[PDB]
Amino acid sequence: TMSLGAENSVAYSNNSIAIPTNFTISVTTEILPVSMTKTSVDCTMYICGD
Amino acid sequence: KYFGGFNFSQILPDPSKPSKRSPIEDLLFNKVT
Repeated sequence: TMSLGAENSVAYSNNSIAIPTNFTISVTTEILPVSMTKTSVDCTMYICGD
Repeated sequence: KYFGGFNFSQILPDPSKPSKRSPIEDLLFNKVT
């Protein structure tokens, strides 16, 4: 059975806050299609080949 | 579940059923066939 992920229990309280002290600049990537292969068909040659 | 005074008893999952869903979600599954 596939696991959805690890279990983490945030210690929620009324007077408990977590402020980060350091930072980690990360560079991610995202691939997005933009164009497509422009095609054109010949009705005569395809249907009636020679 | 003392979140300052807000009652999330209808949004958080309910452990008194084998589906472990919230009371609002229970209404949704019993409404869409």
